[PDB]
Amino acid sequence: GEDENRCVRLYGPNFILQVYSSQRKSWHPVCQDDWNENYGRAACRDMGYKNNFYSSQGIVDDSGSTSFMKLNTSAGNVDIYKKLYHSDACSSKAVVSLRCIACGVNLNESALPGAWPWQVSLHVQNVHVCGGSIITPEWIVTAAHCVEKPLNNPWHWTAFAGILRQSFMFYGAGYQVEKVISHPNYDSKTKNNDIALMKLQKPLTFNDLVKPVCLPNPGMMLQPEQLCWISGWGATEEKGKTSEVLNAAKVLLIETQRCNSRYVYDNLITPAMICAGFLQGNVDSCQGDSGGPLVTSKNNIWWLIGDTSWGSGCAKAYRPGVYGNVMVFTDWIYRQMRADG
Amino acid sequence: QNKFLIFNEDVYYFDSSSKAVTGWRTIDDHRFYFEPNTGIGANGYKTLDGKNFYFRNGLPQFGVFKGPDGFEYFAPANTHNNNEEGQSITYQNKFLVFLGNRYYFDSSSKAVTGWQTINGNTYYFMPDTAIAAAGGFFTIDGAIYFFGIDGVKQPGI
Repeated sequence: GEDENRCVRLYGPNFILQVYSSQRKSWHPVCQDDWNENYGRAACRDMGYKNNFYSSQGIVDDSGSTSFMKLNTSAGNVDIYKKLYHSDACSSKAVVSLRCIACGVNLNESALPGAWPWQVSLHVQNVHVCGGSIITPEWIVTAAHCVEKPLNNPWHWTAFAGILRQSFMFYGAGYQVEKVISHPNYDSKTKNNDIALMKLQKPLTFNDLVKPVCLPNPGMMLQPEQLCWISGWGATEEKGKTSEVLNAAKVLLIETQRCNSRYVYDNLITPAMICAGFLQGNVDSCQGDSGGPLVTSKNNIWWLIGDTSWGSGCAKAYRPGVYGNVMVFTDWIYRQMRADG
Repeated sequence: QNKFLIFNEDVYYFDSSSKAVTGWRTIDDHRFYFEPNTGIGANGYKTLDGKNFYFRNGLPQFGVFKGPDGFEYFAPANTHNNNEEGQSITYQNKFLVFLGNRYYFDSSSKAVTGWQTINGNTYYFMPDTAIAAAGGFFTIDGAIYFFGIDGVKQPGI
């Protein structure tokens, strides 16, 4: 009962802790009574975050559902999720909110230092090949086509964080990647499920210039056309190369029913893919921004939407770019972090 | 002693004798090549002792890069017949996929360009990169052509 009756999930933009109820086949929140920091740490560790704990507090219930996995005290030194049991309603009038890692905060054309602390550059043979996105001190998200077949040893890659100038990414100064994990479903032709995990050999030290980017929690309600941003080293000019500077471009999401139209991609886009162009063109991703982060701001937190997959003109819009859906893979990401622990 | 040197975009390396090194040298389990005449880091296609590479700042690169005869699959070490790291290798009549780039090589181990037909599938390869167009409408020869992300063309009449 470890692939069901022991699964916890944070929910919503407010980080509402939940526990699965096999008896009723549902996700339920947890009442705040009897709860302390220790059970918050246990719920974080179970979720693959290991020792990362940020804050837990009670928040007035807003989802509206009337049911709770109430905790026990006299059960003994047993599994934490051996205790959580159902109840009609607690008297504390508060549900638990649990943040396992501080993320999604940045300092307030080219991008200034500390504006995208979660951006990294990946160096195969001293040359910028793919970007990335920090999610924890020792895990970076990128694409599967970056690390496929010929290039798949962790000994080929190296990461640079907090440095803005490609000229300033010296040899022997990056972070060595100690493992490369590609999604098993990844299909080299359709590039479906194009996401890879690249575990660094040493943890990243977080400061004003280096910081994580939060993962998409379930139930985010992305509006039809958000206002995202795209970052990475590329070339705004076509027929270009890896830009000397890190840039950033406002991009607008595109509905999958429009991006799969026959003027755009005629069903090329699968459920695990996301489009984000910009009307009037003049802005999109580009080479060297493949494997880079697409992020948005909702409820005061920078969220990770996806990572770059492919395009057909790259600032020649009416053929916009495509990114993988981080939300869909988040459970596999959690599993991979959990097993490695 | 025992560190690199960047000077006006030139790259050098000095050994324990404070003398710039030339030729093959294994630094941190990587091989660089420096010009015998000037000692600068190597750059561009450079045939050496029957083994062809494509250097950038003295470090052989992986992938497809144009040479005197055309493009070649410069591949990692021990990819084919105990080839050195980045050495050009024989790659005939089969596709190459690399960082999402789909190359096709002919019988001579050179990447084809322009229109091609392989196993009944019509392709196009950018002349300046040999990268096979793929994944959306492309403007080629002043027309419109749609290629699936495998790179295969879509007729569309």
